[PDB]
Amino acid sequence: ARGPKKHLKRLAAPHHWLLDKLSGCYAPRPSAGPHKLRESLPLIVFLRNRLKYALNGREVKAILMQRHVKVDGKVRTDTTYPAGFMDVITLDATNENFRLVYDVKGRFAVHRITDEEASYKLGKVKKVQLGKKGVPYVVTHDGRTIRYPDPNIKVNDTVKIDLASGKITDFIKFDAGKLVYVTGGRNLGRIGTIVHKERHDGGFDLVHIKDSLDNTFVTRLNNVFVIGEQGKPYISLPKGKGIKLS
Amino acid sequence: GTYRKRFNEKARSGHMAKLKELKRIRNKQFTRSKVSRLKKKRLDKFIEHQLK
Amino acid sequence: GISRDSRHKRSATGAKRAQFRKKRKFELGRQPANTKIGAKRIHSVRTRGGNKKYRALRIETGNFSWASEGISKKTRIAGVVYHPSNNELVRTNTLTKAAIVQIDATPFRQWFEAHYGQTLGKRAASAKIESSVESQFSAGRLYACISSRPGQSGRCDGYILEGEELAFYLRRLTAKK
Amino acid sequence: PRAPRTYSKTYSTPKRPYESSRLDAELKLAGEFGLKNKKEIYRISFQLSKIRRAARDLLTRDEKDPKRLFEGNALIRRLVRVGVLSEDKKKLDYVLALKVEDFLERRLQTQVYKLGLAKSVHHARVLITQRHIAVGKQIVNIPSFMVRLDSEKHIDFAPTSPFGGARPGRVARRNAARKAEASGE
RNA sequence: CGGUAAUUCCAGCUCCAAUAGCGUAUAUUGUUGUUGCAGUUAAAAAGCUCGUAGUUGAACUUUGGGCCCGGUUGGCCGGUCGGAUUUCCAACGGGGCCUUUCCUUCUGGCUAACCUUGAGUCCUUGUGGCUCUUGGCGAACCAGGACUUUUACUUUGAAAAAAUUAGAGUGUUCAAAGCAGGCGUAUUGCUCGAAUAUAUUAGCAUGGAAUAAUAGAAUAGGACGU
RNA sequence: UCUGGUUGAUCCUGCCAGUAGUCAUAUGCUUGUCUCAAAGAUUAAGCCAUGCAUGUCUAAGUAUAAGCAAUUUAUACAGUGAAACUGCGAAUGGCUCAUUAAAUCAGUUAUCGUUUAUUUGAUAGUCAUGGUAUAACUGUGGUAAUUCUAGAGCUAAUACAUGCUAUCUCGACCCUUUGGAAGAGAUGUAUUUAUUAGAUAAAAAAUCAAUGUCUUCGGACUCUUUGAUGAUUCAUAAUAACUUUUCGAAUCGCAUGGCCUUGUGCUGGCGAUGGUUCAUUCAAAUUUCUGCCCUAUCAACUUUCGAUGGUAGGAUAGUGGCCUACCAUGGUUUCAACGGGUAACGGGGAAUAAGGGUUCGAUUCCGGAGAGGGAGCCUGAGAAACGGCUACCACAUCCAAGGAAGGCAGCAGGCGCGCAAAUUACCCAAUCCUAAUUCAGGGAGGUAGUGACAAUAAAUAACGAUACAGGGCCCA
Repeated sequence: ARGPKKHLKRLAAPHHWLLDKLSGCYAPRPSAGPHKLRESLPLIVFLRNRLKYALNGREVKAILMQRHVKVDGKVRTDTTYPAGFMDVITLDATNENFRLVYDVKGRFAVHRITDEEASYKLGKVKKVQLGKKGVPYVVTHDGRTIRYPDPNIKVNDTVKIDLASGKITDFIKFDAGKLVYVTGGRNLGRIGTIVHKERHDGGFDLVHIKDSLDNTFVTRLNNVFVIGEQGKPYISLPKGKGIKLS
Repeated sequence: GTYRKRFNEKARSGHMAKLKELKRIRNKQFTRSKVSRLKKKRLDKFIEHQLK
Repeated sequence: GISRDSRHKRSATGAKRAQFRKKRKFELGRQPANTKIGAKRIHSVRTRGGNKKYRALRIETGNFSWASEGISKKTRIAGVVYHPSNNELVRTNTLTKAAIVQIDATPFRQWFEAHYGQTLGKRAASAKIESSVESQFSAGRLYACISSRPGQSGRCDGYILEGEELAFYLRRLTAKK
Repeated sequence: PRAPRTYSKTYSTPKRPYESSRLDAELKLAGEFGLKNKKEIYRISFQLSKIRRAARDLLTRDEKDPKRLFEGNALIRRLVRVGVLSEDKKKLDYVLALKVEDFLERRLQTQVYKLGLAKSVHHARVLITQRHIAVGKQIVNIPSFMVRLDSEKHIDFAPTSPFGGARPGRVARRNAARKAEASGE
């Protein structure tokens, strides 16, 4: 191609999206936004294929013009808005909230969420830097750019952010024996507490994690996402608690 | 199919010129009509027989 | 036009490469700005993205830095004295990066006279300068090095030549005369 | 472009195309179960070949291996859910022992002939294509249904059929029409 | 032989094969040989002697013993209104010590853990049982430095798009298919799914230490050291 | 991979017979149903009539259509809205694999060597508002002709080109609180260049040069900030200048509040566009390891003309002989270099066997390539674009002879034989996509049509009674 493409095949979609082969040749190519391409979800696939409330693009389009849903308080009117993991979805006329969070089945997962939990949101600080005029700041995993954070925080760090001000509620460091979500990889969604971290200078650092059934596995730090302390999640968790069984 | 007999050589003319360049440069390493040929050979033979 | 591909060159096995595809737009090559001395002549080009880039064609003056003083003045350029790649560029007085030229000395000497209350030629510990720099001041022409790309930046921003490189390049000029 | 809809040939030809023993096997089973087609025989035998093949694969697999346990359980439960494998015969040797005659019995035309709702197996296939018997609540005109146990208990005439239900057919009503016409004449 | 509106006359002969599919024509069946060919004679071994690569190449180097611990099975076992797990020995690998057995060093930290000790002890005569801590476990890996044989091999993990393959479940009426669906107070609603496997060369991490090398301290230019 | 045949019989060597398939390629006959599904091949990537496949507008960019609707609040305007200017797209989609044998492709890298229109998240105190236009339109014209135009007259922009409009710090005093205070200092970016900082391994002294809080005028130096990477001249900060000098809103829509010195003075909501920098997202561009079919009756190969390495420049978005100079003589190869053959687009996958294997893979996804072929380019974030442009060659078209236009390996449809195989159908109702933006449009796509691609299920009759005879059947 002599540039980017506007087109997305049916089979070209990520497998976790659970979209059939037969009701289309095309998947809706998601627009650019916070998250990256394969670990997102368009809102129309969210609504029609999970919430089932609309069945057509004209329907969901009319809804977006009806200005209902606010993602983190902000409405989008984009159909293919790239909604990713750990997201707050606010439903006014139905009076609900939804945390978008990975499935034990490796898929995504809606979560029925109250207003107090929707008031804030979580974020993996991925890069702390020093900006122009010597201003210190961070960029999270969801692309939130926050000036002037607490100096004790470093990269990859879990931060509770109030959405209502878009401000740093509090933070959680990266220690062993912290409750961690795994975002990507084969074992994603399997919530566990970190055993430790095999570190490599310049290399992909591996992480050993043990979960409640005393089961240990190893993923990469990119998949690693700390939630909270032991028995202390800052969020409400869905059924199964991220536990793989037979 | 490098030196291929195409269907339309008047169309692949400049194609033919650059392919000629390729063949020349590649076999620079090495260098550094049959009825007409048979009539040529037998011509040499008849000429030489007359010399004899 | 010009490109800068590699699939045209010989292989590492000394093998000749067949052409892989048609020449692409993004691997193009543009014409070098053989910047010479003249009235201010600058063009611009929308490089990739939309990013502007300024070629210099003829440019009279330039800006030059005294590093030991940490100052800089806009002086005029006399002519190209030495070039480590091309004495043809020396002859033609072409202005590119890494060139050895002569420029004005009067504004820097006026700056010195003002800052120090002492002339050049004919705070004294700070005012002691190199003897060859005194010589270039008495002559009125200063040896300097173009270290800018007016072919890319449109900028002719250089520095005065200092002790070791001045000695080296004066050996070079002495051997080349 | 699209997605290729997956499909299959449901059968396979035998190795030797001509053998007297298998020919008489086929004739006996065909006139036995009211059948009509070598290709149908190839379908059912292909099913048996596949199933007992995978069964032998499980036999070669090691005991108490969870894959073996899982697959044996699934195969056995599907067999007994159809009604082929019996309750007492819930082991892999009996799965190896299962047979095309059992499958031909578990076929529906055989089963309704056992139920005696037709004088013949062929007569049963006739009634099948007349659509006069529904299974459970669903009407089926396919004699090769391979029913389950609940469903063979649930065999009954169709409530739209003139036999087990609605008004008599066109022949009866037109003969009654001509008879009323002749008697009124 | 006569006949063509004239004749009802193998009525209009019999049998085999497949079937809503079937025939035909052309070309391709341990005879390439790692598995797994041959070299007396139907085809195939160097005129002699040496000889580059390559391939392939005697044996040997920490073994052995003992302790302690606990799993994982076989049975005697069954407590329970279909399995919980106690005693026992048989084996099956496993872990920690000691047997002359680097087990990188120190920096300080986090001490990992009883060579520690200060008291009491639930309970079958109790080395059959554990709460807190006054000199302490250098390796518990932290971060700081500075070096240490390298492999091959093999074990494990992460990876290797989907589709396709295998495969779970699901009366599309069956079935090919497809991933749906199922269940209220059909008067206004509850739930399950949409599994799982494979995927080999290289790469990364990882255990192993048999095999096969590799290198060492001889002009000691060697090692540790107050 | 086997089965049969010599002898009275037996065994091997043998010969002969028989034997098998293969969405392989044609061909013939037949053909109702239901569902599903396809629809290439002259080594012609040969050639095409036609027609069609890209434009888009909201309250909100520019409206006096002498457009319409009248009409009811609108004497600037207000509704709708042709055209036109402006914006964006038109660098995807679809078709084909000509070419290409470490090339792509695949896995595995990495860019601390690159740019990024757009998304998203942050991000800027440093005139009651100039001008130029020109389309559309009016009016005069050319010709054989084209989505050709010329002259002239208007008029606009988010056009074009301009352009101006206090804050901290210390802090003597005073008074103790709710402090408020004379005085001293300082105050955007953008680009470029040169310099400085950007630290950390464990004690304390002497020296000079410079002189900072308090000077308890002798001097003590008493607290002394700095991020990260494995690593960095990095992030970031300071200095001195530089620029044919960038930005720091002369924009717009909905409504209209609070004030009050009653000025038509002051303040005030919603959202819409734009804008610098950074980050994101989507990218792309480079880059590592590992892997190709045959060919030695192919063994040497590359280096003028770059082949190998160096130094400097250029060019680039950047690294780089990429190129140029000036330098060194390299580099590969029997572990097969090189060059040649490849009806050779790469892979996932497909077939087959019990395995080992073997053979395909244009062909629903991905990657790359191309759009008669040579050469080259504009715009734009994105093209070496081809339903864009320039020249060549090849044809090939119209005509008033003058000039004019050309690219179906897109959708139907056609030639290439004299012998022949999908519909020049309908719809954007779905899935998507594009735009000013719900509304426009889409041969992408769907709908149905069309030779037994391939595949699923199954019908051509059930059932009885009656009469007619002793005959019927099996093997050898």
